[PDB]
Amino acid sequence: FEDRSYPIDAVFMPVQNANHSIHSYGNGNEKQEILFIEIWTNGSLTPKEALHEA
Amino acid sequence: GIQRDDNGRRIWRRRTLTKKDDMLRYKLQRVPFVEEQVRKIKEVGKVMTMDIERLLLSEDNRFEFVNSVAAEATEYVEKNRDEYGGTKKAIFHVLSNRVNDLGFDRPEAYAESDPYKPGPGYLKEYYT
Repeated sequence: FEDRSYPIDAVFMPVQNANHSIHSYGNGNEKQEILFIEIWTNGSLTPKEALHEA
Repeated sequence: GIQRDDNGRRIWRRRTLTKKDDMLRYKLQRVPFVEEQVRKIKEVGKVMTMDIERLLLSEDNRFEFVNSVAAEATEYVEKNRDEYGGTKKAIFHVLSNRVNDLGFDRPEAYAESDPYKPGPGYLKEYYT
């Protein structure tokens, strides 16, 4: 509250957006599904680095 | 308007906008989060819907367009019977060729597959 300093309402979101999707496959009784993950970052982190950190 | 600067080079006035257009700054901006949307559009085949609408912008009668496309597809099938019916469809090939004839690059007959199929025998189960 001191020294008349103006705050900055920072939003700590290095990952701008993220999504996941599922693809399913199967031939009879045996099934299998695949996970896809999309990562958008603001350059302070690569999507691979974001994946590992998460 | 002719003027040479004593060395054989001709100096001329470049044409410039020299004015303010507010529509330039506000319109040349790109949305950053449409990768999945574009990929899904390509996967489901809406680019072909856009192509079909584009082809009809130059047709006075749409029934004539349909008849001509059907005739061209019939010629395609008669000339090379074995190449169509599976992954390549004659009508899709005709549409892609008519789009390509305008100078717009398209995959042949809009034929695409899934690179993530886990080997032979596995069929994708659609999630309704």
